[PDB]
Amino acid sequence: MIPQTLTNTNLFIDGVSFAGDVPSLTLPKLAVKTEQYRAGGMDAPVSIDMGLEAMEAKFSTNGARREALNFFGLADQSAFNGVFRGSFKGQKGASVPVVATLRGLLKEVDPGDWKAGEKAEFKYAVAVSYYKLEVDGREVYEIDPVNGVRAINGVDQLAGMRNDLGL
Amino acid sequence: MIPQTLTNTNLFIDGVSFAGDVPSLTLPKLAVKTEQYRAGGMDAPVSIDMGLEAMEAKFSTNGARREALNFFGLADQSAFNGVFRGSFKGQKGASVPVVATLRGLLKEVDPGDWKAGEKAEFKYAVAVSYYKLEVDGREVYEIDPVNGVRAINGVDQLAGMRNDLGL
Amino acid sequence: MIPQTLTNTNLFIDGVSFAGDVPSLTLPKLAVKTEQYRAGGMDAPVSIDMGLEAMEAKFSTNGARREALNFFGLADQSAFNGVFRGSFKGQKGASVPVVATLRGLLKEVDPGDWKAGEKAEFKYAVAVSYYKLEVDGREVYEIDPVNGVRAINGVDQLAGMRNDLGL
Amino acid sequence: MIPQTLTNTNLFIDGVSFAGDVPSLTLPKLAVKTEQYRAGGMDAPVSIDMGLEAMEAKFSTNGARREALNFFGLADQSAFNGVFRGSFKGQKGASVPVVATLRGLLKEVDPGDWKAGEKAEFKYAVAVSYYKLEVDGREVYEIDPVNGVRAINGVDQLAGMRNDLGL
Amino acid sequence: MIPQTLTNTNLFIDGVSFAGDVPSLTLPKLAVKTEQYRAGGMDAPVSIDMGLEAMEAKFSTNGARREALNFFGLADQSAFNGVFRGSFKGQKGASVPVVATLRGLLKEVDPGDWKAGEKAEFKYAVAVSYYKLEVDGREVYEIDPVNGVRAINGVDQLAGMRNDLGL
Amino acid sequence: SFFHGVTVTNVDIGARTIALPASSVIGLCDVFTPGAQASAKPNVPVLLTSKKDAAAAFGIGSSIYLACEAIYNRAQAVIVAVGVETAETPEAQASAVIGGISAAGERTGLQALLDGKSRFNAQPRLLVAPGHSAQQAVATAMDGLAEKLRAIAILDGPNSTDEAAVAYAKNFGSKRLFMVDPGVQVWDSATNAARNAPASAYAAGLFAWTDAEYGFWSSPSNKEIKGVTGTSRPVEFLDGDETCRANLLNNANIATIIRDDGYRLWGNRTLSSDSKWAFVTRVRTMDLVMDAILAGHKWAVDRGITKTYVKDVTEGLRAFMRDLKNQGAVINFEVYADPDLNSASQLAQGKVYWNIRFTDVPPAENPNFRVEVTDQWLTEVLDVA
Amino acid sequence: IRDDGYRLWGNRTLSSDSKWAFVTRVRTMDLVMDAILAGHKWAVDRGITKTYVKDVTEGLRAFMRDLKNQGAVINFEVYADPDLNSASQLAQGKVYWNIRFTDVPPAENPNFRVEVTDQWLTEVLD
Amino acid sequence: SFFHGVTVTNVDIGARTIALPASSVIGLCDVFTPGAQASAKPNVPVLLTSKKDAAAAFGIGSSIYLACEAIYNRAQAVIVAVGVETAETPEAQASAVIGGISAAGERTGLQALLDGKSRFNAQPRLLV
Repeated sequence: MIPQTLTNTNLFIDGVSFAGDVPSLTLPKLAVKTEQYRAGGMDAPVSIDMGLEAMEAKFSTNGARREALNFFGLADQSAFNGVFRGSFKGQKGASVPVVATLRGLLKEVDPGDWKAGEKAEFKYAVAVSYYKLEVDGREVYEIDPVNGVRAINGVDQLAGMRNDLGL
Repeated sequence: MIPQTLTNTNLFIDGVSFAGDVPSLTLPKLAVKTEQYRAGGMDAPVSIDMGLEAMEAKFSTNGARREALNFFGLADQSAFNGVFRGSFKGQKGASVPVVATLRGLLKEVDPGDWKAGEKAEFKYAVAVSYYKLEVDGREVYEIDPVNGVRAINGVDQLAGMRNDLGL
Repeated sequence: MIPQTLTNTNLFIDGVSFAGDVPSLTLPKLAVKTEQYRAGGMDAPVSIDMGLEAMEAKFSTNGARREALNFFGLADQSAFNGVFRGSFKGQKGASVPVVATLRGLLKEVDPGDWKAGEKAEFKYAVAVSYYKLEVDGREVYEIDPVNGVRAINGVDQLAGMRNDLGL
Repeated sequence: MIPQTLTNTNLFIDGVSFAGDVPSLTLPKLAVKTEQYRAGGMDAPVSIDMGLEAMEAKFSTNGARREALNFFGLADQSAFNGVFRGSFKGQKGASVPVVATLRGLLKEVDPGDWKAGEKAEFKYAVAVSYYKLEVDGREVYEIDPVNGVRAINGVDQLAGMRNDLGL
Repeated sequence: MIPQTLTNTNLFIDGVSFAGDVPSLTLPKLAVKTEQYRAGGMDAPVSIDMGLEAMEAKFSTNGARREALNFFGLADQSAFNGVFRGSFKGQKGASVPVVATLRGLLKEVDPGDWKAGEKAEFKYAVAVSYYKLEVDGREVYEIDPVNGVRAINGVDQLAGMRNDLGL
Repeated sequence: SFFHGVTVTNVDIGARTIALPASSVIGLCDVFTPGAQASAKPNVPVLLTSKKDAAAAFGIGSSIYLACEAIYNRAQAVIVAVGVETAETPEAQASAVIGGISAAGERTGLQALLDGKSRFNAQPRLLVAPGHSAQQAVATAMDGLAEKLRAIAILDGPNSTDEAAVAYAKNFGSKRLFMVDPGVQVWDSATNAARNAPASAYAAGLFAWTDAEYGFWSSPSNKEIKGVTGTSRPVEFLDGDETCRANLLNNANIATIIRDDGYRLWGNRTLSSDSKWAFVTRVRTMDLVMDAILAGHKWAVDRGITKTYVKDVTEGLRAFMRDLKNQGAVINFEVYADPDLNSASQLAQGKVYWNIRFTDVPPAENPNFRVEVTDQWLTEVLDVA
Repeated sequence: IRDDGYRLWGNRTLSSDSKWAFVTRVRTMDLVMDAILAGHKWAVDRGITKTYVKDVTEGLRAFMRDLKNQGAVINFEVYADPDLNSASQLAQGKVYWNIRFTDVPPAENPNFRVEVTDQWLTEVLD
Repeated sequence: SFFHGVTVTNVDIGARTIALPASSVIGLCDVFTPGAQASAKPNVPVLLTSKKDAAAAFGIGSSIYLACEAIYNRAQAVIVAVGVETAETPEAQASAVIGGISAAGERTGLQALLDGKSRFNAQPRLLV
């Protein structure tokens, strides 16, 4: 394998490019709600998957990006749409894109302390519902909470337990 | 977009300019009281908006700004009025103003440790009721707790759930 | 055996899926009416079966799911239909469906206290008559109280004592 | 379905809005008077309806809202009027109003212990007679005890058994 | 306004000047016991003043100031009297005095770790009852807990709720 | 002057017959007599909210208002109605109903229903000309009117014998029509005489009702008609009957009424020649998801096509189409841009092609209960044991 | 178009020549032709004699990188055209340089190719 | 002319079979009948990337298109294909697949895949 790191980053919100003011992103920490399980006839619990938990995708800007402040606390939850683009250049030249389509509620606008000589850093957070990460255009994650879509690498990992609940 | 940061800051209290002693402000962290919600037929909870929570807007001064100490713990709560001005100059010259009208209770005067050779830093906090942020004179946030006004970008986001409670 | 636990849940009423709002189902507690029996020539009573007792099958929603509230206290008792689906996913992949067909009387619609900022949690309760449980399609329970059907794993446990009551 | 939970609440008494001080409403627990019925030729009792039981509809304030304290224990029973409004906002925008008209006897004014630095929490309780619940204007419940009206979803469930009592 | 900071400090206890050993003071953090309050007909709670809380006024000395050790844990609580003087010189010359008369219980003598080559720093704390801050000789705070005196800038902010409790 | 105080007024009202509100706008066109009561110009459409505006704009005995009261009994819908002038001969009364651009600049007749949009924000998703649809000239022009609006045009057969309307529903392979043959007889406020209403406005009022809570994807067949007594011709439905009047009219792609006094509709299939477009949900969801795809992407129909414009709306056309799968309107779909029909020369002139591939819920026409009376459970039963 | 005087609908201008058919192209052409004017007025009042064409062209690309920054263009390129015949001929007069830019095309006629399928009917019912 | 505003169309899409954009280069020689729809001369090579070029340069009634669909169902590659004109004799059909330098400056059949070099800097790595 080649040494491959993050170099540059981009953020879109409803098509609007944030090509000038995003110092930081944060993809949502995908974690399984692990319930450790030790029962009769074993030890050292075995951690059955119960499902995921909530997916906050923080980021921050340091200008008056009013086009990002308009999406706080609307009546339509999951109306904040946006992608977290980012390219990994590697060592052998051509860069591998990673994009991450989001759809959630902008549940936090955290304006920083204004120390009058430092940056601003309007830190945000979106508790996303829909989540789709791509690598070089190839699919890895479809995470849709409602209507039961967990599709890891295109194959649906909840389809066997969706045609029994009758969804 | 242009690179745009915070450069300078100002604070008014009942018209009185604090043009000489404000080392720091803090706008109130607008956050939705997110209650994570996983129910029958889904996983990975979807974070329904329940409303905001309390909005403390800290700041600090380091002089004997008695015109800021007079507003602590009065009989009229929400009688501390004040704006948190601040200009973002960008890169292409003209600066974009951000002002933030407040109306709340000055619930904390925290005088710092007086180490006799350092600054003073009277750290304050206002649990604001009313909150109006502007960007370049354009409206983004009307947050009035009582009488149900949450108007994001001028359009009222609680008006559909105010003509059913009969307010 | 492999470790096998509940992950996801569903509820149907009259064919209408509650894919959005059921936070808590409860299957009815099947219980033998035990009378502890000590007689002449023994000690330590031996608990002869007398039949079952009544089967409340509680569940809850936290919206005003009017498709469920109309079944409260009709003139037609045993007209509430409904299945309590559930999927036990195990560790080695395959998810085992557990469904539970009901037919009873919705006897208690219990809205919680509305603390204006939490969930509503409309707790319901059906005092079921008919109760059929499946595990991966294979039959385990039928409890039909009127006309006397108790079929545990397909064999009617009252059939030996129903052809002598003349039923 | 979409996830739908309670966010905001209101209370009217005699048309007077309690827009400021109601921390907790409670709709009255609708409950069928169940008698578990086992007879000859069956087991596992089947719970025939006998009618409802009484409906306390508690609520609270934490000021001395004298517009509410005067309704305690009048000579005119069933003179306390009041609606328990509430809005369930859902996820896709639109808020569904849930109102609940009452007409009962305010039977219990319970001030809490006054610990001099907490809330007062005047817990009240009305033992209602008339009870009409709406969901988005559409009718679900009417409970009129005297003169016998129980209309679930608009159809009177006592009408078949009131034209033979001669009422 | 002029840039105005803390430069020098002084401490008196029963008239005795600590002109030689006080490295640090701490005025008591005046904070309102804010109880956040969201009720029926609003969101984003509004923070009613309930009163203050306890006022510890720490300081420290690093000599054997036995004239400060004699006031620990006496039979007469609120017998430690003392002022926390301090001058703010500003930029235009003349210094604005800030004095702070205290009256409380010296509830803590915390002798530091004696590392034999460092300072001593006998850190203290007084849970004050009476509290009077002045700025340039002008009154800002009279905080007397017992007999109900909260006089912000000379006008009594509890006098309206002292001639109703009958104090 | 005015009245202070309180005023009890001995009036003549009655029959509160409220309906749950609807949203699907229908078009309407029938005859009315513009005297002094009706304050409506006889060739332009007016927007109708309820019975008040239906009786203010048109006469009480007018055939508009007899059709407007047929929908507001069933659904509180939005009517775009352009009345026509009453004529004498059926040839000239038909040509007043179709009309066209026969004025110097403006439109008249059915063709004024495209002007529901741009006057009222109300595009008619249903078309009904009550009584003036048994003629071939109007019903040919109502389908050409319904293709432009992308709607469902409701017709009716003649009130003749059964084999006549079978012969009338052979002139159309039109895949957007809907024909309701038996004429509803309505009471109309202490008449003791049943008026033969054309039963095109009642069935067009059922669609706006079932649009509200059962959804547009729901089959609008089994559901109730209100304000209706025993119809013109009794169309029974007998099971296992080769020549019953329902099945004789179902195979001819005609909706009927079946139960007592016309309780409910019976048509699940449209007046089409293709078997792909047979049902009245495969053509109703085909149109009424694609106004909901558009209303929600009205911003995307003019915007600068950047590098991300193809991608951020094809993840937004999906992101609305999952809501239809959420509420049961469709089954699993796929929405994606064409790789083979998106060049830079097509993008330079603005054009850009997407695919939408859903599948619709099939309605449960014909459950089948095949049943034998066996002699099976007789041996172990009925013994002393 | 709609209910009231809501929206406009024209995307074209009244040009027979279909190159400058969009109004967003003619308003960016007539904006960058004004930067040449202010780029000539600034390159005439300060005695820019020997370095004129280098002062105008780089000062023009200071405006073109602004339009690439704002999203107004996608491509920007100021080209030295090969219609420069001889060195004594070109340096004495007639230096011919070009300006190419691909304006952002407005989304006119999006197209939805819509289906009704039998594919996922088997997976759901079974 | 053109059209303004959105357009919805009743159409036929046959069950999308998208694959991975591969990198290796495939040569192919099979037989078809030229027509006015198939916009390619027989013995000249052309690179193809998607099925739009196997339906426009070559007809859908072909046998290249049976084999270009074979690659594009499996992996999106770059196929440099030529056409052999349709013959009837079982040797003369195969003898036109081979060909030679019977033309002046052109190789005809399989030999025309030697023109992958000096034309795109992409030689065929597979020969089909």
